[PDB]
Amino acid sequence: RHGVNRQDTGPLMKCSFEETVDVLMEAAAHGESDPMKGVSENIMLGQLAP
Amino acid sequence: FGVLAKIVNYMKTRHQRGDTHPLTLDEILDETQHLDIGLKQKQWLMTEALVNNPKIEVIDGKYAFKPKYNVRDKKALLRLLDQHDQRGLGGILLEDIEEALPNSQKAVKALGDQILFVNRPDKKKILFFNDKSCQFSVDEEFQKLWRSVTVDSMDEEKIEEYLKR
Amino acid sequence: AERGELDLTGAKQNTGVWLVKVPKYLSQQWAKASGRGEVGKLRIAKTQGRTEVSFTLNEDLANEHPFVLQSVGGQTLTVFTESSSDKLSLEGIVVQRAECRPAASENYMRLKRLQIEESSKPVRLSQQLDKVVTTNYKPVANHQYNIEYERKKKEDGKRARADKQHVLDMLFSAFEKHQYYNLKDLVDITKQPVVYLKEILKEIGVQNVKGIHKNTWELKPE
DNA sequence: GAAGGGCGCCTATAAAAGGGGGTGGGGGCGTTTTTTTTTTTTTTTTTTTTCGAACACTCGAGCCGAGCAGACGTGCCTAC
Repeated sequence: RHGVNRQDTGPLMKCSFEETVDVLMEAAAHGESDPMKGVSENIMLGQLAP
Repeated sequence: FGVLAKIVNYMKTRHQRGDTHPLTLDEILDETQHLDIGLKQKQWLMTEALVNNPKIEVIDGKYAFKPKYNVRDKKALLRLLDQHDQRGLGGILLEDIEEALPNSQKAVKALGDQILFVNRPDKKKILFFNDKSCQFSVDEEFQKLWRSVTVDSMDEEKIEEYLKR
Repeated sequence: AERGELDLTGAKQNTGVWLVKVPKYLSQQWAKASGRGEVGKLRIAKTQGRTEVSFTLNEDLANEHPFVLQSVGGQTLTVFTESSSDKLSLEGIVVQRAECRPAASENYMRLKRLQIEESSKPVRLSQQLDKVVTTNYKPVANHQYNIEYERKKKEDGKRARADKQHVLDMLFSAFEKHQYYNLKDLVDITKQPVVYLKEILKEIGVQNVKGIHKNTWELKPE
């Protein structure tokens, strides 16, 4: 849990794994941008996964 | 003490009646119906209630005027008001009525001259006070006024900035 | 306080006494004698390397208890007395402890079991009920409530108010006892409507409150 | 005393008028304290496999810098 979150991947991926609210609060607070490049973000969003 | 309060109350009524003429203790005992209060209490009266009394007025070798000592002029505080720093004095309506004459008769004339009534000693209670310059703009006034409470809502040194630009 | 003095005569005489364990049932049989004289006799039999001590009951009171001696080398025991006259004395010293062993064995037990019946037997649940309804034997006018109305039925619900000046006298009298009073004490003291008394306290006094609405009134002593 | 009988008050309705009283309705003070020393108990304390670190915090400790003081060195005044 505490290692996967150090990865420079988009915030929405990290929410999909155990951290839920907390990673989103920090993502909102820093104002990071999620490039929808990975498998999970695309499936959650509903558009055809890469 | 209770007996002494009846002396105070009698004296209070007499002041209220308009007179402050002094009387002997014996007469006061009589008029208060406390003649048979005994030598001891009388002596207590003489050597405390009448002499250790912080606001007793001795005049004509007799004791007068107990209820009041703070005010004697029995008139509007023109001197108190004239000052620009020590101005003032919200006072109790019952104090003004007790001091000399009932307020209401002078007040009906005074109500558009020198007196102002605010509800403050409870909403039933009334305080007396006074005024000076006009209102600024004829208008419904209460409607415009209620749309003018400014904006005590921030970014206001910036709303004057914005307003100046 | 001489009452707190402990007499040492006994101790200084080196008076010795015996300490014996005997069953409550043996002492209950002894209680029938009621101190009229004796409860029986004690016998001591000594042989080549043995001592046999026993007590035997009076033939009369009955109309062998062997003794077992215990060690007292590891403790000191003394007897001190407490008089009804509020005086304390060490009457003497315990030199020996012992226990009284019952001669009868297994049938004694029946007596014991009978004794067990005597100590242990208030009925526990036990007989149930076959009956049911009794309750609410109709008061139609509740019995306490009737009594309270009866108390009311002796000149109540009317107050002086009306005698103003005499009521003022009560106020003046009361105020002579203390500088301030609770409204509730004045209501008990003058037996009049509260609102009227308030108009009087407005007339000749002020009020002074503290804590949780705890109010006391005073005729402004000076 | 136990029991049955006879006498008398009880509730409803009415309807009014003065005054005491009650159940409110609402607001207040948020107490402090009197103690009863309390239902706020130990859930399960654990039955444990317990962390699983990460992060913050604690408290102490040691190197390093400035100032101070004496020893070493220099600067200043007096006598032949």
